[PDB]
Amino acid sequence: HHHHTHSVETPYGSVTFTVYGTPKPKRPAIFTYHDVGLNYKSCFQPLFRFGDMQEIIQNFVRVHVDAPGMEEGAPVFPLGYQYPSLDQLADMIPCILQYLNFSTIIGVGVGAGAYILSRYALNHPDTVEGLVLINIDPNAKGWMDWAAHKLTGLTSSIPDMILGHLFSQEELSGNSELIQKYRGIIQHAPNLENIELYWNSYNNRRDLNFERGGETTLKCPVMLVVGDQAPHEDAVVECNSKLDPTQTSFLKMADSGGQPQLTQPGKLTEAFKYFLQG
Ligand SMILES: [Mg+2]
Ligand SMILES: [Mg+2]
Repeated sequence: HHHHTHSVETPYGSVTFTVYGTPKPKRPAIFTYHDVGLNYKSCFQPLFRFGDMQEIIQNFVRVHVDAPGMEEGAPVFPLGYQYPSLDQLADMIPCILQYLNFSTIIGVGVGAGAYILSRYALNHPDTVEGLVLINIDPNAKGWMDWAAHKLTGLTSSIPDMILGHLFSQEELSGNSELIQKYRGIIQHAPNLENIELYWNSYNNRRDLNFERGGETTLKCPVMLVVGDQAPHEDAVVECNSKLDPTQTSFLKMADSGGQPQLTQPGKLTEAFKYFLQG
């Protein structure tokens, strides 16, 4: 698993990205963006290093983004630091791609990462050959979503609420080895204060429109993924109703829970194969 790690300076701060494999003339880069509370390794290593996935992605160059302050070893931003909005995080992507001189990507995002890459694709559609969107929720919180959030926050800590964004309450109750591991990752994150600022940016996101005036806005192939009964199911189901069905696939996974790329890498690998196959 040899790689090389870079960053770029942008008007909204520095962002880190890690490159595996080598670029090739025909082919897009697989470009990933992780969810709140994770980084590229805790979000994507279990999938990307799954043996059957290694086979599928070996000949692609992979560019794995760590959002600002989420990279391994990140300093904790001083309290008061104004963290980029999700839109601003999407606006850093052209800098990364310009630095690498990679003109085309297949974006793979989870949660907030899926929003960010969707925003990027709307901004620069001629650079995106497809998107894999896990747990995408493109809607801003309304008054009532804020009400629910704030009420929950009376009895839940920030880390509790981030774990509830990532996993179903049923999973969190069941103390599987995975959940125990990820509880520790989030609760005890040395950069938890940074993670919280990314959480806030996610919660404050504006509407991202996959349709306008009843017409779909995204023009690339999209593979939607969510767990059945998982926190973001209704949002992903709604996205599926707004995208062009001739260019869209939707895996609602029966037994995946909130982070399907962590629990069902075998099933997701076969999905990835058919998404990338020529
Ligand atoms: Mg353009
Ligand atoms: Mg709308």
